[PDB]
Amino acid sequence: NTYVALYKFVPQENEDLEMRPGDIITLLEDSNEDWWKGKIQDRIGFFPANFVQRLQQNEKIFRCVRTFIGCKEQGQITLKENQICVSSEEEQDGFIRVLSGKKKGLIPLDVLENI
Repeated sequence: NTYVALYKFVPQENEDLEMRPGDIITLLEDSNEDWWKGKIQDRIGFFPANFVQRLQQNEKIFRCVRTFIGCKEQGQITLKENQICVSSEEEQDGFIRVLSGKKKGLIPLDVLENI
């Protein structure tokens, strides 16, 4: 059961697991609503539950290299530079359908960096 960090998390106590946007978390315990326990590479600790997004099968992680304001009537998304998104789909006409939190929509390939 894996997740992707959407936002950084800076440890305040030793048991906190530092996160950077784009990190793949393996979930150990969904302890409470606020703080989950998990694993990034070899390290383990606690991280904010509300800063991660569930990774589904075949989904690839992307970083926006540039802010993109999309045409809502063309089903396009709006994401800011450094924001994380995911897609399991293929490109069409230079755009790909991505998911970033609750936002779902099309975004050009050239706005995305593969991480």
